[PDB]
Amino acid sequence: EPALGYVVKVPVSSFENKKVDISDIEVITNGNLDDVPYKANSSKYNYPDIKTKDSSLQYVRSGYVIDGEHSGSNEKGYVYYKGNSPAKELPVNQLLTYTGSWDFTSNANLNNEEGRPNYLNDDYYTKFIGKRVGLVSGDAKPAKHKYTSQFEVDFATKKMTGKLSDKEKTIYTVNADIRGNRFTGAATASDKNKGKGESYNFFSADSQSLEGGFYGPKAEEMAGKFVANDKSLFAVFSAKHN
Repeated sequence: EPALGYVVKVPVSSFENKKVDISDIEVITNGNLDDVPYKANSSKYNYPDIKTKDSSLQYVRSGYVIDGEHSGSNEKGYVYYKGNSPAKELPVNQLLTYTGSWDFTSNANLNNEEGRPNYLNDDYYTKFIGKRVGLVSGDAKPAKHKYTSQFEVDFATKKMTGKLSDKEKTIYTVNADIRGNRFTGAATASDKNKGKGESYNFFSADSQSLEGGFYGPKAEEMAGKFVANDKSLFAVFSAKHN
């Protein structure tokens, strides 16, 4: 089918259901990169936070549509990617490095026992982090968190490796098998320890559902997503060579 992209709603928890996992990954129909998914819902938000559009990309977009000032049981927002012009030619002789970003939303786990932090002024804009609603890459303060993605694509072997990092720290390593202009593969959490409180680690679960495509006539760009095996995270990404 080649979906133009995907998007998920950020999980919202409650006393009745303290744990709410990732679910219902909607497929996007609409390739217009100036169109953000669920833009209409964001009118009501206290602080409409829609990840800004990177001027250097021409065929793909990944980001988030969220309330930057959420509270209580409000809807929080959505995470998505899209792309168009699935690649028809793929560079042959060359080994290409794609560089870009990634974004995510965690699951919601209101359970005090899980150990997620309520209050980290330096780190996030939101309180009760990942508890009342999933944590979104958008809630992080730029001074302490920057989510950058870098992939190595060898079209000869049809292999992809790469890293999803947070500033200087590696968070996931990725491996994919290229198959035409799509790809599939796995993301491996670099830190498997879940920890607690300030050091709590939202990124501890592997994923066998890494899946993306190449975009632009000559695969000048790439974008995809993946879902934690335990349904505790949903990540998207986008990049461009060289």
